[PDB]
Amino acid sequence: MMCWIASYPKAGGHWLRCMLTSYVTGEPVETWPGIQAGVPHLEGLLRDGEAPSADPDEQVLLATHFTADRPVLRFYRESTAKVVCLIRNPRDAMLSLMRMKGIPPEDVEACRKIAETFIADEGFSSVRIWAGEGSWPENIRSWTDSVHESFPNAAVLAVRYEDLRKDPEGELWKVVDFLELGGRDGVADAVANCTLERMREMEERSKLLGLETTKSLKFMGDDIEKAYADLLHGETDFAHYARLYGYA
Amino acid sequence: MMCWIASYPKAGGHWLRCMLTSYVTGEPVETWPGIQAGVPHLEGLLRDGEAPSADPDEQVLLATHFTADRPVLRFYRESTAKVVCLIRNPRDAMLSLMRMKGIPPEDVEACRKIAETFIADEGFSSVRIWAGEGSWPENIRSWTDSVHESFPNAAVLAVRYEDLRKDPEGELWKVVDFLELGGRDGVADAVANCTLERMREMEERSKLLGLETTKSLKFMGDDIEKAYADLLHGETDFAHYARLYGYA
Repeated sequence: MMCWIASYPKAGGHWLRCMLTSYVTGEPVETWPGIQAGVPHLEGLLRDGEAPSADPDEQVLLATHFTADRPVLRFYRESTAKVVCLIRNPRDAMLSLMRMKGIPPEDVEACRKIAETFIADEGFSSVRIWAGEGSWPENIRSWTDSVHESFPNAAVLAVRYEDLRKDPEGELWKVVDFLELGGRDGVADAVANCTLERMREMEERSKLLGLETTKSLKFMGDDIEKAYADLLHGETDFAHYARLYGYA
Repeated sequence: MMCWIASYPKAGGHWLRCMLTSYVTGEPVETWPGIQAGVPHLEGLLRDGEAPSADPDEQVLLATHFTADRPVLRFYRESTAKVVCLIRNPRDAMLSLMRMKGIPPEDVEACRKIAETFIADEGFSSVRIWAGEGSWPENIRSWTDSVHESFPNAAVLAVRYEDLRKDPEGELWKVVDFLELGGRDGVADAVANCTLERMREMEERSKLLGLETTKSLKFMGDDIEKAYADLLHGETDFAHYARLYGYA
């Protein structure tokens, strides 16, 4: 049966997928493309004209940022057994976009434009880097409370990026155990093989070989602090999920 | 039943798709996104998580640069009735990549790198802009002589970009008639609505509104002329198709 690592952009997809690959391998992940080989990102596969079997006989582990209800996922409607929904603080996601885009905390003008768009969209809708991901609460709802709407046979386990970072081997095991990949023995090594350090080192090594690759809001202006806080404590599905996963 | 405008990159996809949209509309195409709306490019749809119905009841016209055998197209195996295979001189395709990449005919160093890669790949395999398109003869074979391998019920009509450019209303009609979209009356207007001139004007107008958008080898070095001519007159499937569609 079919499994998904679902995650809204910048939630820590690459890291969790890398850990799950080294765990399954029992070996560190030598090159970046090892992530796409270990837990294929569906968007990646589609770009090449791949499209994994609907109704596989053995367990297949895939990843995506799509909401569960995108038409392309319908082929997996009945075969989807499990979902791991990786979630991260929306504040940090928004800062993460600023970093990956090379914007320093001194181009306030340009940062304000990102945070205002993110606040109005309740996510990344206007960022062209990604498609079909919806807003942040739309994404989570679709993979959690309304998952049966898209995948009637699915069980779901949420995991917060912040709990993964605080206790990597404990939370990884929850995931490994839920996905039924094996014993807790190999979990320690998987964590050690994929630290922030080992990750950057491996990404740089790959970029150089030619291979394919890739805080607070106060510094911004108090009126973006209030605009965020309004959204964070308001009555939308955004606020719902922020409270539910302890981000208020 | 399902139809395809298949075409290797730079073959004139946008232009033929634009003409087919204005023909079907009976009106000019006001904005660039009108092309994707009129004859959706499958890669485009997949990027958003769309995936058109397998086995539609009425005629659906889609476009792609994928070879016919990409796994993602299997969903349309049985429902595919027709293919229009748009083909262009491989020499011009290679020059076209140079233009769209903003390389002047005076950065010979950089041009040589493109032509040498294109010659060795027999197409665009190494250009990251596109994926799943295969080499030039692989692409054509898959949509023509071996089409039944991927789409057992399909009839195919080839059209050369060069014949479209020499006689636009005559060759467009061949396409319109083969796809059974209606009478020859509207063909004249479709051609006039989508000239190189009207096209650039519409693309610039769109870019400005904010909307989403996008000779010879002698000048290069005689040893690339000979490298191309060797390939063009050699014994590979490349040479086969170059002779067959009058590019030798």
